[PDB]
Amino acid sequence: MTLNLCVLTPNRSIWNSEVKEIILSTNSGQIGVLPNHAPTATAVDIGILRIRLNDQWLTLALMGGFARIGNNEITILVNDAERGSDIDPQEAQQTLEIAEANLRKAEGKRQKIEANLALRRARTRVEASNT
Amino acid sequence: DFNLTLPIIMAEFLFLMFALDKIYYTP
Amino acid sequence: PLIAAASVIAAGLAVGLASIGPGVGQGTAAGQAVEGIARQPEAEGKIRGTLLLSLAFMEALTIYGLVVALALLFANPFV
Amino acid sequence: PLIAAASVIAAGLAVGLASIGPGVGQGTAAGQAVEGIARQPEAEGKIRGTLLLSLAFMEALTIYGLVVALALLFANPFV
Amino acid sequence: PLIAAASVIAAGLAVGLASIGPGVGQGTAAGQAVEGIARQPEAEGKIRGTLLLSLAFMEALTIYGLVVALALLFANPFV
Amino acid sequence: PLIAAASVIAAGLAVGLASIGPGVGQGTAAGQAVEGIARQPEAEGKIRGTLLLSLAFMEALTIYGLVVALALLFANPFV
Amino acid sequence: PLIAAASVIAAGLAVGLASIGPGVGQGTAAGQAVEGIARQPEAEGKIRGTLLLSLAFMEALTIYGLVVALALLFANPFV
Amino acid sequence: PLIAAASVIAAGLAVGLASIGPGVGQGTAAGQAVEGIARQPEAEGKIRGTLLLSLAFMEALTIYGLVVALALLFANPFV
Amino acid sequence: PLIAAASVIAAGLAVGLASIGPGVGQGTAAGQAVEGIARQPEAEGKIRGTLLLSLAFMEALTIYGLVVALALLFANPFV
Amino acid sequence: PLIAAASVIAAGLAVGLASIGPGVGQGTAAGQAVEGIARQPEAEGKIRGTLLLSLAFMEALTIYGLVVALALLFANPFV
Amino acid sequence: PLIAAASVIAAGLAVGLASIGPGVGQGTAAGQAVEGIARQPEAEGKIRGTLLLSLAFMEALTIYGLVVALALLFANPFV
Amino acid sequence: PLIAAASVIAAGLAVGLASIGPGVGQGTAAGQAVEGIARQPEAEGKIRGTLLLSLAFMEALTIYGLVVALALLFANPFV
Amino acid sequence: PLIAAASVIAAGLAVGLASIGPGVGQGTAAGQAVEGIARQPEAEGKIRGTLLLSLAFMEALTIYGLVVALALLFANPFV
Amino acid sequence: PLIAAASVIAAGLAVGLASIGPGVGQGTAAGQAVEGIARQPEAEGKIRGTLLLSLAFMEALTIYGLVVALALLFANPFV
Amino acid sequence: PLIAAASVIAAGLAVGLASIGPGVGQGTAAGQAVEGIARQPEAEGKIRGTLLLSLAFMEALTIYGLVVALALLFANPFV
Amino acid sequence: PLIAAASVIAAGLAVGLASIGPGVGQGTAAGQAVEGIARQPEAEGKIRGTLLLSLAFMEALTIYGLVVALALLFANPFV
Amino acid sequence: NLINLSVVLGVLIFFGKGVLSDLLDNRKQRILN
Amino acid sequence: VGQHFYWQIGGFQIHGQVLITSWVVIAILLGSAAIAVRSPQTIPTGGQNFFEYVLEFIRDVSKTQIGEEYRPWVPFIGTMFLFIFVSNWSGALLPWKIIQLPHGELAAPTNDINTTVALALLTSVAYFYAGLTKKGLGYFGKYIQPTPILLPINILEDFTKPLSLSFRLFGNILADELVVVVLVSLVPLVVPIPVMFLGLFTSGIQALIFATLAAAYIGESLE
Repeated sequence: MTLNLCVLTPNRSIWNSEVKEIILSTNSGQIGVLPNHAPTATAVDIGILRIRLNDQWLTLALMGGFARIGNNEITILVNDAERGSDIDPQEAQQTLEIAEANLRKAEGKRQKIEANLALRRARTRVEASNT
Repeated sequence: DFNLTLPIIMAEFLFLMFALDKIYYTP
Repeated sequence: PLIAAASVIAAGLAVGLASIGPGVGQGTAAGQAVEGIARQPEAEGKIRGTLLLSLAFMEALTIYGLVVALALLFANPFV
Repeated sequence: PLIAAASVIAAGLAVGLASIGPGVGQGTAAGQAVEGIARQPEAEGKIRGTLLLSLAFMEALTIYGLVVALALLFANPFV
Repeated sequence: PLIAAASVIAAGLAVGLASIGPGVGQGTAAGQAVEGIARQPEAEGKIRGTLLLSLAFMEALTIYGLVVALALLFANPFV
Repeated sequence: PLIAAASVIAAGLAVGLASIGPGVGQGTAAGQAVEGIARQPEAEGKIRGTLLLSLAFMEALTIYGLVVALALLFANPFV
Repeated sequence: PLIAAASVIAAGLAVGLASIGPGVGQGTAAGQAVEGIARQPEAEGKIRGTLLLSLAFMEALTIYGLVVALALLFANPFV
Repeated sequence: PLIAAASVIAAGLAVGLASIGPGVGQGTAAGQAVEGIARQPEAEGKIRGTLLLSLAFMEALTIYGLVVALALLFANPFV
Repeated sequence: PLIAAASVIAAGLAVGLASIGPGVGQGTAAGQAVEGIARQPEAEGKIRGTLLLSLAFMEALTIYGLVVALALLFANPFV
Repeated sequence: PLIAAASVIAAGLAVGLASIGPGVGQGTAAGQAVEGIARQPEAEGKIRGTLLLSLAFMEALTIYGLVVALALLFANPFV
Repeated sequence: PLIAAASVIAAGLAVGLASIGPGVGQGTAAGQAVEGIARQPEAEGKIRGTLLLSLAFMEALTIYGLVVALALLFANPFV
Repeated sequence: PLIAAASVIAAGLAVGLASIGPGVGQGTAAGQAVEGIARQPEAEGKIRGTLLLSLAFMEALTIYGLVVALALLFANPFV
Repeated sequence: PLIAAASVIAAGLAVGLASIGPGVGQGTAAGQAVEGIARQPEAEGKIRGTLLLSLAFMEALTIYGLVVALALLFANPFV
Repeated sequence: PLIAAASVIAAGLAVGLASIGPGVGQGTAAGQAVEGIARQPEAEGKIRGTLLLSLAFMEALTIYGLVVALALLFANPFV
Repeated sequence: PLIAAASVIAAGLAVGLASIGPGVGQGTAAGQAVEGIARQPEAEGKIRGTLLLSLAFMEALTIYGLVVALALLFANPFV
Repeated sequence: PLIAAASVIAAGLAVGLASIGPGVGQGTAAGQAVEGIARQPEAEGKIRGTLLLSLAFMEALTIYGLVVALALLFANPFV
Repeated sequence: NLINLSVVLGVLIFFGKGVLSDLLDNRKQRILN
Repeated sequence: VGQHFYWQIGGFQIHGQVLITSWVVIAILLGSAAIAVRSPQTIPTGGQNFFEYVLEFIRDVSKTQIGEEYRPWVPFIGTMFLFIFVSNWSGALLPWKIIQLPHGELAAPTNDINTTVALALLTSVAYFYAGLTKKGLGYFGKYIQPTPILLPINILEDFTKPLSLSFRLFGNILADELVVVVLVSLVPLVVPIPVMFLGLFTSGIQALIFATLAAAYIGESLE
């Protein structure tokens, strides 16, 4: 009932099993991917991939990347992913807090990009504390 | 045309409100 | 006399100006709906149901115009 | 006389010019709504509810125009 | 007399202004539908069915206008 | 006489030309709002509240036009 | 007399205003359909069938207008 | 006489032509504002405040038109 | 008399308003078709065949208008 | 007489045609301004100041039209 | 008399309204065709042949209008 | 007499048709200027100066129209 | 008499309505052609030849209109 | 008499129809110019000079229209 | 008499309706040509030559209209 | 008499309808030219020269219209 | 009104039973699980 | 056709049409409500499933719209929604043609303007009552917070929104009534079947939309 997905990481080739719904979030916004979807190129961003096993809404925090998505061939070139809640949930809330700790500085325009990536990385990291 | 049918309908509707509350909505 | 003639002209203008814009609307709806249904082959039934409801709203506006025209034509209260 | 004829012409122009733009609006709404509902198959119920509320607002404007036309036609205070 | 002439002018204006916008709508529908059906060669049957239903709605609005014109022309209740 | 007839024509033109543009506006609002609410399934309640406030502003303009038409129709200060 | 002259003017305005918009619609349909058929060289037969059905709907609206014009011209019920 | 009738026609044309464009404007504003508020769920309060100020400007223009119409209707300095 | 003059004016308005929109349509069709045929140099024959069929439909609508004009001009049933 | 009636018609046409386009302009301004302010949450104060200045320019044009209408209505130099 | 004058006015309106839209169409065709021929420098001959055929169809519609105008002008069957 | 009435109608048409297009222009200017100023938060002062100069040019055209209207109204050289 | 005056009005309307649309068409053609010729600096000669042929077709339609106007003006068969 | 009244109506129509389109043009110019000047903060002086020259051309066309209106108003060669 | 007056009105309508569309065309041509010449700084001479040829075609259509107007004005064959 | 009045109305309509479209054209030209000159800061002199030549062509069309208006106003060959 | 009301009532009763079956199946799945 | 009144003269003028329609509709609604809920189980029995699903959808639309304190106006909103739903269903599903009313005609409750105006005044005064209960008694939401010129504009818009809802309801009811009347008056009653189906769908949609609009005005009162 599903598509060949390739959750591809720099050093990793995270699971090649296959599931129903793909609600990857781009810079524009989310889009729901299901079987026989039209072949699309999407710049998936720091939001969260929620995965529908067809039994379970399991939910993967991905750090970023790209998704070349086609006819049951779909390929997501992730920057970094953690399958489900691979991080610890209380530690997920704690990572939100400790990247809150280092977002408190401000360096011009210059390292505000680092501040943004820290805060949004924690903001997708807090997902596995949520569910 | 705005006759007394307005107050008649409002009075009949408040009874239906309280009657739904008493009969089905609370039970 | 002139009253029934002007009522007929009223019904004709009403029917034409009502059918003009709603056709264009329903067509734009159908085009983007078909593009979306081609983009995703999954929810075609619910998409067709929602499109049927919206086309029913547009055709209901068109039928209100056509009913005003038929009331002017067949049994007009003025003439 | 001429008064009821002009009231009929008024009702016809009102109905046509009211139904013209709202059909195009509701169609653009339906097209982009169906494109969005195809993009995301999750919130179709709430999307259909919001679209029904907005189409109800547009059809309420159209029904206000049709009611002004019917008041001019059936029981006009002038003629 | 002048009443049948004005009813004929009404039917002509109704038919023209009804056929104008719906043709443009159905054409935009057909263009985006053909672009989508070329993008995905799978659901052409259901896409053609939905497009036929929507074109039937547009042609039903056009046929309502043409029927009002034919009622004004052949057997008019005024003249 | 002619004064009440012209007031009726005024009310009809007012109602039609008021309902024309606001329907198209509310439809464009609804289409882009539904596209956005499909893009993000989170803030649908606040989005629906803001859309209801804006549609209330548009329907308030339309109701001001309809109220001017009803004041011209039912109890006109001129006729 | 003046009645047949006004019926002829009605038929002319009907034919022109009917043929105007449908030509533009069918052209937009043909342009996007040819762009799609060039994008995908596979489903040209089904695409041509759907385009023929839609162009048949548009030409059916145009033929309804032309038939109303021919009924006004050749054997008019008024004159 | 004719003066109050023409003042009524003036008020009707003023109200309709004032309400036409501002509805479309406020709708385009609402659509892009809702798309933006869906894109960013953070500054919804300040966005709603700025949108309320701009919709207040548009409704102030519409209310200036409606006030000119009410001044022509109720207590006209000419008639 | 005036009847043949009005029939001539009818034929002129019919021919002009028929040729206006179809030219724009066929031009948009040709532009996007040539852009597509430049994008893909493979299916130029089938693309030219489909474009010829669609341009034949548009020119058939234009020829129906021109034939109504020639029937009004040369051998009119009214005058 | 007819002079004050034509001055009233002038003021009505002036007010309507002045309020039409500026509402659409201010709405397009507000929509793109809100989209930008959502894109960047930093310079909302200066953006609101510039938008207030531009909306003040548009409302100043609208107020010039409304002031010409009020000068025609209340104390006209002609009548 | 008045018949030849009205036939001349018919021919003028026919020629102008026929030449209006087809020029815009052929221009849009030429613009997108030149953009495509610049995008691909390979099939310029077949592209020019197809563009010549389509411009011949548009100029054939324009020549049908001009021929109806010349038939009204030089040797009119009415006058 | 009729001369001052026609001069008043001239001033009203001048003021309305002058204020119509310039409002839309200044609004498009303001919208794209605010989008740009949100895109770059650096040169807001020079951008506001250039926008003020251009809005001054548009309001100068509008003030030329309003001054022609005031010259027709208050102290007309004809009447 | 009135016949030559109406023929002159016919020629003027023909020339204006013929020159209107073809100028816009040739301009759109020139704009996209210059954009393409800037995109590719290779086939400027063949592009200029094809653009000259298409502009010759548009100017031939315009010259047909101007020739009908000159035939109405200088040596009219009616007057 | 009627000659000075028609000259005043001419000046009013000239001023309004001249100020309409040029305002929209200068606004589109200003919007895209401000977007570009925000995209590149380097050549703002030369960009402002070129924009001032083009706005001077547009305001020169508007001033030619206003000067024709003032010549019709103040010292008309006819009346 | 009335013949020279109608010929003058013909020349005025011809000149205005001819200059309207060609200005917009040449402007769109110039805008896209300048965008292309900025995109590629190489073939500015040949691009300027082709743009000059196309602007010469548009100004030749405009000069044909202006020459018809001057022939109607200075030495008219009718009056 | 009426001849000079109609010539004045002709000159006014000519000037307004000539200045309308060319302002919009020159504005679109200026906007895209400024966007391009911001995109590339190199060829500003040649770009300004080409833009000055094209704006000179547009202002030459506008000056031809203004010269026809001044010839109708100051020293008319009819009156 | 009678014939159209009867046709609409038949189709509505059939489809309303078909939809209330799904709603009651959802509620039954909830309580059962 | 004839939509004025019947002179059941007491005190002043009265319209018997909406009186009879409102009595019949409220009686049918309360009688359907009390009969299957006289002994309801925790499992969704015969009428219990329909009544519980109605209460569930109403509670969903109310808890989504108003915010937190959606419980206190839940019977009021459900009364408005079910009253409009039953009136729009029964005015079309009930035959009034074989039986003849002498003085005027009588089909549906909201056909008179007074019914819609009374429901609108009920909703508007309930919104103002919630604004007085929640916000300060000195100045409610008519206070001009953003700029000092919006006080009478906000007051006029607040006065207009009730009449807007009443006009929407009256427009829908009269649209369905005129559609059925003219379609039956055209020719024999076999032609108008698809338009009647569309009218029934529009009746259900208008019921849900009236529920949502009442909840929207209630959330405005919550603001």
